[PDB]
Amino acid sequence: MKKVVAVVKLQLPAGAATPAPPVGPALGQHGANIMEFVKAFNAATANMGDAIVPVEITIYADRSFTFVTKTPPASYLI
Amino acid sequence: MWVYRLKGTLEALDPILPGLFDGGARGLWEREGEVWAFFPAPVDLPYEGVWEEVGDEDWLEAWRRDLKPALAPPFVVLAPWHTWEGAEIPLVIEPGMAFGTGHHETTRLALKALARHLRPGDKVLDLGTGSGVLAIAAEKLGGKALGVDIDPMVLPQAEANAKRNGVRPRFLEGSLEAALPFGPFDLLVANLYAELHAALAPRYREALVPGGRALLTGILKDRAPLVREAMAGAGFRPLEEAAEGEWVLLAYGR
Ligand SMILES: Nc1ncnc2c1ncn2[C@@H]1O[C@H](CSCC[C@H](N)C(=O)O)[C@@H](O)[C@H]1O
Ligand SMILES: [Cl-]
Repeated sequence: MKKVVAVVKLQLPAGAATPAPPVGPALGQHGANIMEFVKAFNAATANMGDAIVPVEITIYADRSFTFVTKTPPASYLI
Repeated sequence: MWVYRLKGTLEALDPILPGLFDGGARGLWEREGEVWAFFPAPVDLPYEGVWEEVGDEDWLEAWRRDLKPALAPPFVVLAPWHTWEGAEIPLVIEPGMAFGTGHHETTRLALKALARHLRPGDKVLDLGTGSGVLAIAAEKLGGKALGVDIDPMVLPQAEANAKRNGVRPRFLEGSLEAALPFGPFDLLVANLYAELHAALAPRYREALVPGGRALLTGILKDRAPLVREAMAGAGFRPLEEAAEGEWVLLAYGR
């Protein structure tokens, strides 16, 4: 059972995830692999230029995680 | 680094967020009742938030420090950076984006149950393989494993984990149906929820040779009766039950 322990909501500049805050403390709090997220997020958003990327990180009870990125916020593109 | 703390949610503070980014914000984090906006330095802002200096902590070294080997005798589940000096069989699993890091009761119950029942040379089905940890353990015990998962995103992760461990289980996308042409099996291990086991029980019978074993976990203690009922209806004989915290593993003979 993929039991969820947290849903972390961030907004990061595309390709600009780092192990510093916010990602460091946010994922670190729940024991999730910070660098795996950084690498995966940056790869997934690599062709998005300077867009602001909302991302939701779902962290499971065994420290594994998945994430989903959303469409740039209304304000931005508005 | 500095943080600018604002009352509200990201959705609620949406209209002012581009102004935080224009001012040099490196990222936003929604916390309980607040948004935390991180900056290299503070700036004159019109929004009535609160500035705090937060230093520069090594979050990566902290993460590695607090993640410890997960013991599940006869196995120990290790991250790639861990050392181990005991007689335990090591399983190296990258904590990543697939369930099965070894840091859950259910994964551990299943590893112990594999040790009790897996005869050298036997064919093993790991149904819902996730990180590949159970299939990899099966190989370490001399079993010939097939790991299957409905989630295609986990399978490259399971492959990478097998390579870290110098073993060669087969991995496939799909569920029980997809596995059937590769069996029947001598042993089935399945870390799944109670209602899915109950639905699959007749098919579990089909997947196993007489004298085979089914090792079912992922079952909350209070949902165990449903699985006992299902496996009885499908002709299995009960072997042991094991528990850790609120979780149970139920073993059956085919
Ligand atoms: N019907 C189904 N058939 C095959 N896999 C399934 C499934 N329903 C869920 N899954 C997979 O089952 C896995 C359960 S998590 C368990 C992972 C690992 N075997 C461990 O013991 O820790 C998930 O990766 C999920 O994608
Ligand atoms: Cl912080």
